[PDB]
Amino acid sequence: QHYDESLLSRYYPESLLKSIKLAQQTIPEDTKFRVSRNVEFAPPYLDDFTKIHPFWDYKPGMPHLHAQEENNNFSIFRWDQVQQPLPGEGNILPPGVSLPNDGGRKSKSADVAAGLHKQTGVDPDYITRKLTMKPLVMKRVSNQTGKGKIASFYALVVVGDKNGMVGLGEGKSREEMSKAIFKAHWDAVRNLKEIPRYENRTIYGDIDFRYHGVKLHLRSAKPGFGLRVNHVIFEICECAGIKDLSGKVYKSRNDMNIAKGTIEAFTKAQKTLDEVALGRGKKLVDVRKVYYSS
Amino acid sequence: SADLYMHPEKWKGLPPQRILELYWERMARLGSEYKPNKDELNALLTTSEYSNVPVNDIKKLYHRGEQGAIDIKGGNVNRDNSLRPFMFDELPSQAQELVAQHREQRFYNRLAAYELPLLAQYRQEYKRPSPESHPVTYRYTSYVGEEHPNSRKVVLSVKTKELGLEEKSLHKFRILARSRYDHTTDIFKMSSDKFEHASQNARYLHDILQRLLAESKDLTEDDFSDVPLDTRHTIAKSLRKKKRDYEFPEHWKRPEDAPKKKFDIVDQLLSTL
Amino acid sequence: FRHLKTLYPDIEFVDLEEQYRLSMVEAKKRRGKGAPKKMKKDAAA
Amino acid sequence: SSEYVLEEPTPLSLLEYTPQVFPTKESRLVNFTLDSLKKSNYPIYRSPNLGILKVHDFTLNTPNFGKYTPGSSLIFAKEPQLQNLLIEEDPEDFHRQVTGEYQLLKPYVKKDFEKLTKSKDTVSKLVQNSQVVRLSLQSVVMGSEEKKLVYDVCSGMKPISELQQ
Amino acid sequence: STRPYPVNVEAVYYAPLKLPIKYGDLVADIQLRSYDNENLDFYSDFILRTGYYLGIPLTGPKPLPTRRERWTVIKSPFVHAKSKENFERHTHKRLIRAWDTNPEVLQMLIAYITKHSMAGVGMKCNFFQRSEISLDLGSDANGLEKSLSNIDELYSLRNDDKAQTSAVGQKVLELLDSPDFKKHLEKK
Amino acid sequence: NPVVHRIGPAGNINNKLQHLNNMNNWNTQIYNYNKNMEIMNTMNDKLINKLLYKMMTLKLNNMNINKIIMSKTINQHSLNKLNIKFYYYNNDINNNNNNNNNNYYMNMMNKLMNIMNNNMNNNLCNILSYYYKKKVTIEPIKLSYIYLNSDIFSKYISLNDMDKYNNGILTNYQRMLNNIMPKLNDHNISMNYINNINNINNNKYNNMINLLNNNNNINNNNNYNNNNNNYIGNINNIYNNMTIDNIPMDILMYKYLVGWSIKFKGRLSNNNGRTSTTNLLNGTFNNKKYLWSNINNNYKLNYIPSNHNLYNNSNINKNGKYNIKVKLNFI
RNA sequence: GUUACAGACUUAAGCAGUGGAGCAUGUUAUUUAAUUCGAUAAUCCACGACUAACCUUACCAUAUUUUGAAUAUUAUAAUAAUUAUAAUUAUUAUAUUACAGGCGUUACAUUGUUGUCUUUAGUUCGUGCUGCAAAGUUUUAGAUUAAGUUCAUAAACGAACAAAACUCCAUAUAUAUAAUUUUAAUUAUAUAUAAUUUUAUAUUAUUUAUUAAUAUAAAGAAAGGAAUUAAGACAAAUCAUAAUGAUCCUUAUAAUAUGGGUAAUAGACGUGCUAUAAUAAAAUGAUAAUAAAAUUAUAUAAAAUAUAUUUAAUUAUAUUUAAUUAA
Ligand SMILES: [Mg+2]
Ligand SMILES: [Mg+2]
Ligand SMILES: [Mg+2]
Ligand SMILES: [Mg+2]
Ligand SMILES: [Mg+2]
Ligand SMILES: [Mg+2]
Ligand SMILES: [Mg+2]
Ligand SMILES: [Mg+2]
Ligand SMILES: [Mg+2]
Ligand SMILES: [Mg+2]
Ligand SMILES: [Mg+2]
Ligand SMILES: [Mg+2]
Ligand SMILES: [Mg+2]
Ligand SMILES: [Mg+2]
Ligand SMILES: [Mg+2]
Ligand SMILES: [Mg+2]
Ligand SMILES: [Mg+2]
Ligand SMILES: [Mg+2]
Ligand SMILES: [Mg+2]
Ligand SMILES: [Mg+2]
Ligand SMILES: [Mg+2]
Ligand SMILES: [Mg+2]
Ligand SMILES: [Mg+2]
Ligand SMILES: [Mg+2]
Ligand SMILES: [Mg+2]
Ligand SMILES: [Mg+2]
Ligand SMILES: [Mg+2]
Ligand SMILES: [Mg+2]
Ligand SMILES: [Mg+2]
Repeated sequence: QHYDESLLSRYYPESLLKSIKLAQQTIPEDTKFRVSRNVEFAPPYLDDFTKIHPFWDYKPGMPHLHAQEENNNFSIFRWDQVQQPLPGEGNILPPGVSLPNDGGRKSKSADVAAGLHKQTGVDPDYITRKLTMKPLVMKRVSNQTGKGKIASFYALVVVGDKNGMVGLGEGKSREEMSKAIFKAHWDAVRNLKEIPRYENRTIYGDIDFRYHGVKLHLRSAKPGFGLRVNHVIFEICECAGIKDLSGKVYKSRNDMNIAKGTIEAFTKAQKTLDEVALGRGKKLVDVRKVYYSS
Repeated sequence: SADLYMHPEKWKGLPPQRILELYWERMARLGSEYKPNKDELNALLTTSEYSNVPVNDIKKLYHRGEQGAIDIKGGNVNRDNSLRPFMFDELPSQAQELVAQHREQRFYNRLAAYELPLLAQYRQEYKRPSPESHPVTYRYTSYVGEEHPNSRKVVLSVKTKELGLEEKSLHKFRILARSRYDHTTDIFKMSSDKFEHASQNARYLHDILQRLLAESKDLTEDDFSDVPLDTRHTIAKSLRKKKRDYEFPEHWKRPEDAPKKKFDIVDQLLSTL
Repeated sequence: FRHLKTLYPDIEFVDLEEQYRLSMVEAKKRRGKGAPKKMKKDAAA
Repeated sequence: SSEYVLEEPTPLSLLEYTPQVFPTKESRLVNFTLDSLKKSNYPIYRSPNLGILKVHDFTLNTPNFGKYTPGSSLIFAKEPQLQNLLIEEDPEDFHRQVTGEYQLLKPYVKKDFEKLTKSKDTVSKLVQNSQVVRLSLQSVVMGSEEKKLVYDVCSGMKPISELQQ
Repeated sequence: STRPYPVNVEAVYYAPLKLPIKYGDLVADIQLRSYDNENLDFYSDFILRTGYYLGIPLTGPKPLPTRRERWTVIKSPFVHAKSKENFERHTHKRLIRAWDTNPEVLQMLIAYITKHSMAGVGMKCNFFQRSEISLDLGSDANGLEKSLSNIDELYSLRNDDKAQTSAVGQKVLELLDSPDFKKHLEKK
Repeated sequence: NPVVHRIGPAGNINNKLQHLNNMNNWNTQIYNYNKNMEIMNTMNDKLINKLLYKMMTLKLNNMNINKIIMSKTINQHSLNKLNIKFYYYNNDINNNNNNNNNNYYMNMMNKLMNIMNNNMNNNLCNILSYYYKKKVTIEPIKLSYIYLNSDIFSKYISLNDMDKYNNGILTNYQRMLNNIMPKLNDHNISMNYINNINNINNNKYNNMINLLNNNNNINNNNNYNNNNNNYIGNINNIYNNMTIDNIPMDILMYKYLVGWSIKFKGRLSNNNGRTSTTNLLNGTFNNKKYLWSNINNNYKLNYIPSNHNLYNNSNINKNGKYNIKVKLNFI
């Protein structure tokens, strides 16, 4: 040790040289230097202390303890921004997390689509673009415990492309009903099916299927008839792509049971012409289509 | 200059940022006593391009103040920004406290590194007063940053045998001190705090010591040779401490049983490097 | 708080406690349960 | 990172931090000067007064400050500027602090008691009383004049009426 | 080549160095007390460093016994005397002793440390001075003159850019050096 | 890490970046031999805190009332001076001052903080000097969020959001509180912290071995002074690649808010006349880096886990008194 | 006024007690001008209250004050300070709108805090699955644990508040500090390590060592206490710590002084103290057998003296303050 002015005058500020010289002329060279592990005084990193680091040293002008700037020499006047912001990259985002962004205007459909693609193989673009959301049954459901009545939000929604697929999903949440709709949207996209339609317009023939206590009587319709059916079925049809229908609900008229029954009826109660012809060994002809043919 | 903010006439030509800082300083130090001046506007108007604010806006902000900012904005900030989600750009309070701890630690390390060595210019050799010439010891007490009433106390302590007194005078001194002298260690002892300053107490103690010395050296009337020295107070004092005055018997020692250093060939051969 | 005006006339402050007090007395005045008028010593003898 | 501008620590600056009670008599002179400065309300522990602020230069070092009995609200006195400020520097405080002078009261001899009473035994009893009061009052913290007044009243010279009763 | 780190900045990373005691006559006894230990120890370490660079032998922080005060109080506001709670307070104390040092050097040390104090720590200083059996107390005029000369020499400035001053220091020096001090002692 | 096989017997939590100094557990940090002086200083501290609370609220006009929320003042008494420290939040952030028109006028808050220290003779520090007989300084520290301090968070929700829970907690308001912070993986953060500390220790240990094994191959036995001296080598190699730009930030503790709870207890809801309590518990309330690594938790005031910062503030509504209790955990 | 299973000084055993006597203290009841108020099953009753002569004190008697304890509004005048006889400011006094003040009522309007269930082991959430659904699952067949503790199977896989752990007193060891006259180093207090012990053998029942309890062995200094008492319930306690909502008083339900009461006593009651004698009481025991933890700037008070009291000692006052504001 005991460096000369070479490699020392050009590396340390000039004003700090006299102190270094006095330290060299005071501390005997070849003096043993204990390390104290009862008290911590030096930083855990090497530092010469020649430069006042922002965010790791007191800001000049800040009225702090150990502020040597008299009382009328404080040089901070605008208390509007955060003095001494973070150093380096300027943020402490931990690994594996993303900086929050617009969430109020970010559609929940995008969140559902991303999550489903994460777990299942479905693509997000189709869910976001070609699927329609419309709730069916929103209501507060209450269970009582030792604590007391516990209220839960039960939401049932349908999702379809107006081109053949429709799904039904129910979700419960105690935090809020928006969450219940989120779970229902999640489930319904998970539970999508394919509905056979006659000329992409109406069902094949008439259906008289029974769901638990709900008697679904549905009959086909003329072109341009419109959905002259119960509102639950009307919503299911409009989301599923059915445009002309007519029917009546008998016995129980519970909305949720109606929705489940009509989805099932579309799925399995009806049969396509091609399947009947193949299993029959016969030929079924649409007179309307062949009358207007070439 | 320290008073540069007070004089806005000489602000002309200064950089816009320095102009703004000066203007802020002037209206921050003055407070309610701040008064607008034309030169300050002319200096401020030169900074329109620096902060991209139209001149007329600067005039209205100078005059109307926060009301000016409100009426140029066209509407108050109607949004509950308080509950904004974290951007991970600031530290919690307790983390900042930890940072401030390190800031103080770095401040003290820097002080020790660079300011402290400059204290080596005030080293002075200890000019030791001769013990024989200076036997009496005065103890002064100080409380830094407080006004404790004990700061006035002064204690005088000296050995009687080093007073320089003859046998008869020493005996008279010892028997006149009464409880203030302990024969076990031969230390005279005396404190005073009646007076409200240390200087007065020290003078009082010195005068009492002179008075006692003068009387002790005056053997014309009575030398108090017959009356023995009383030691009952010391007996009482010593009876309130534990006496560990027992030593290991000399004849129980067996030095032959101590271990002898063994032969270390490596250590023997390492002496020659 | 009373001395802040003497030192710093520029900045206006609000004493939430005093404002709550005056709000409460006014509400009682409006409700009709105001403080009765205290009678002066000169009354009677 | 701004360069560190070292400022040499010098004894003159480090003054105002000297221990209040130090054996050397140079420290006695310095501490006396500081005591005189602070008793005169010279600006220490706070920013000094210059002419920049005209109607907002306040000081709270009026004699009533801290005390209760002279019931009044906070006096906001008009502080003097840094100049035209007076320093007391009382010589009695100097001897009291820089030197170690102490009055130690004044003993009463039988001449004084005999001026009043005629019975020798009563004179002897009064002498003893004056001695006892003299030796038992020098350690009590009060002013010299009040201590003398109590000393005379208790000894017998001045009647009780001298005190406020 | 590589960055050099001189001893002043090397010493910061190692335990403070203590100068040896040569004669053995005590000159001060500074006791630091705090209700915690971290600040006390850090400040102590600083005191040792300041003393060493100033040429003052210091022994080091001696762990004097801590004092535990204890109070007890019923937890409930009104009436549950059965439930009680214990509160305690600890006074951590250290002792540093200075030997074989001139009075003015010790004054320099104490001044510096009090200037750069820390939160929570309190300091009480015991000063020992050896003196004659009999001292001349009437010697004032010559004594005052020599004392004023010593004050002027001690607080004498040489450089200008460095050695930051204090307004109070200037005021005290000007008062002491003012000729009107002479008539203060001329009251006789 | 629990293993620490290739380091050696050591360990020092005393770093000022990994533990909160116990002096900070107290609002007044003073020791005085004159206990009467200590008591009066404590009383003055409490009084001035209340005065600053009075000072904070400001109004520009009838329709502008600005409440500046501040935390408990940290009074730091040293032998020569006193410092008053507090964090504050200004709701009137004015679009984060994005527009530059702010440079030409001081809002009420700037003037308030300026008279705290900067005003020449009329600043508060002068008056507080009269009360304390020493130099006094005040530290205003700005906080850009309200959930970074339990004091500011409780005070804000107790003094500025009456309309949001007076008649029950609104759905949007309750949702915003539950989404103040992203749900972070406490386990990953704790393990990352442990690995970083282990890496620092290994790097330093390797520096020792490399330095001592070579030491430029000059210093040898009988020259190292193996009896008492421990000077191993140049300070440069002791902390090679261990500098201010990598070490301190990754050893700093109490960075992230993982759990937070708010409790609205009182007469808020205008029910038949009873009281209701609404609790919003989000996250976790235990520090995972204290039971796996070798650092040990310290209990503030012998009853508060260090990782917990909690506070409650009261107020008065038309029905009576209510209390908002906020407790935060900072891993 | 339902069944089964375990714990806990619940019980059994042991030691000491209460209930019996006298006294101290709280309560009831009663008396009284007042015997102020509250607590009053476990969860009140030497409780709020860590000391009721005056104060305190909230009660009774008799006298006495009326914008009072602040904050604001408007006039009149006086004093002090600072600038060059004037100007400004701060305070004081006299008024009035204006209230202030309340231990008055409501713990069944409240904040905060607390007692009991309670060192008890429970209380919930995300995704998945089951039932049309409310819901359920996880939170369990069977065992183990102090414990939703840990396993085994199981639509479940995880997580949060509790459990445990970190924490503090204490323990063993290492390093450092202390010029071993602040001594005691047999200590003090800073950092760290250690154990929620490990290993081996055998005898057991078992899911077969891919194991539990029984003992042994040997390696260890290694064995305790404190804090923390979840969710809900008791409309449990508190408006007499303090604070607010509503209602009530404003020459009185607010404020001051002199006395008294809170200390009364038929009965009853819960806590304790002291005794009813010889495995137990009394005197004496000066190289003064042997402690720990606490206190002394609103002080602690030694030694010596006179006294009762005899030579002295012990015991209690008085005389006088030695030393110390404390390893
Ligand atoms: Mg319906
Ligand atoms: Mg002793
Ligand atoms: Mg039994
Ligand atoms: Mg009986
Ligand atoms: Mg009995
Ligand atoms: Mg009796
Ligand atoms: Mg009673
Ligand atoms: Mg009651
Ligand atoms: Mg009375
Ligand atoms: Mg009222
Ligand atoms: Mg009353
Ligand atoms: Mg209740
Ligand atoms: Mg309550
Ligand atoms: Mg289903
Ligand atoms: Mg269960
Ligand atoms: Mg010893
Ligand atoms: Mg636990
Ligand atoms: Mg509970
Ligand atoms: Mg239960
Ligand atoms: Mg009740
Ligand atoms: Mg009551
Ligand atoms: Mg009250
Ligand atoms: Mg009355
Ligand atoms: Mg009573
Ligand atoms: Mg009891
Ligand atoms: Mg007996
Ligand atoms: Mg002891
Ligand atoms: Mg002890
Ligand atoms: Mg005695």
